Amino acid sequence: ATVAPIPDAIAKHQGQIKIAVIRNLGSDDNTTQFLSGVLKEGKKLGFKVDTFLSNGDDARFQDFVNQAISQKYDGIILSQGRDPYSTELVKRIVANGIAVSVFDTAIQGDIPGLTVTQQDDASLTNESFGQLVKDFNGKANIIKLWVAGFPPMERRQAAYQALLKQNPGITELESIGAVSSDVQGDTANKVGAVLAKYPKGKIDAIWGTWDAFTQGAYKALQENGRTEIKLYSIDISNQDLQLMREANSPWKVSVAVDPKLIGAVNLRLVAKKIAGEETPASYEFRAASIPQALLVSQPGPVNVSGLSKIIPGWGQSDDFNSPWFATLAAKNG
Ligand SMILES: C[Se]C[C@H]1O[C@H](O)[C@H](O)[C@@H]1O
Repeated sequence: ATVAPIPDAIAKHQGQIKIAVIRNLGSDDNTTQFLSGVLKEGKKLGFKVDTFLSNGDDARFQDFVNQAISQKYDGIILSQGRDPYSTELVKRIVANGIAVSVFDTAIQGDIPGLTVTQQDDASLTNESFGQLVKDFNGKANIIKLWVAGFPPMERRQAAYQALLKQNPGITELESIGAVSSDVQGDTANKVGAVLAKYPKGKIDAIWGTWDAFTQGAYKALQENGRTEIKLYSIDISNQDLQLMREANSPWKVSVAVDPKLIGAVNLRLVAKKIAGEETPASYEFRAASIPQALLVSQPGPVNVSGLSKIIPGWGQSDDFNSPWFATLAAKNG
């Protein structure tokens, strides 16, 4: 019936609240969706959101963060910050009075005022790689698509190694993957050469730990006539949904969180911090397992936004949705 008042620290601010988002990747589909979610949520709240991508170059990541600190942004969001530098970088953000939330970032210890956010990487693995195990009855020659050194990657690899220990008839032939400006093409080329080393019958499945990798493997399977190999992925994007619907498509499952929600929630967290509202030390997003047959059953293409119509509760959460967000949205549009 009545309107929740805008918190004073937002109401009294000189000009727009300004947020910097620095993500340690290039323009892959996951990234593209994450940035879209931060931007949309910030726009809802009347915030200026400035976004920066390092292309995976940790030096450029650091320079971007350091410049945002010097510019005195009201808040900062980091994504995919690595060791060794991310902890001291975040400590410097906090020391400068800048509100901060991080996603998939390496943080040692407890930094007061920080929220650290992540997906349930063990569950992403158990559901995706575990489907592979179930489908092959514990016996398969696989390729893994994976890159070292990122927090989600190291947690997925630990969960994966536990499943290999449980199922000794799963043989990892090779692991492939790098971050570059063309992950799809690079992966596709690399998978093409692995396909040449292990002809038809010698590979059963591929586990892709990031859908940028799986997209490239998919292209390689199609172009090389190797669609007898089945694909199991983490992440989702509009492209992946189309690929699961193509003729002869080997893309069996994606286990995923909507990256737009991840972006939005990190914004919500920074908004609460600027407002002076309690926020937790940690927060974990929950994923859904998306089977190919679901998508094949639809009457035409489905985008990620559309998944809510066929996956109850997809991409939605009330977590950190303060009642004054509605007020701000009205005060802006
Ligand atoms: C090279 Se890090 C790529 C991963 O970051 C996020 O956790 C997404 O799930 C994507 O798989």
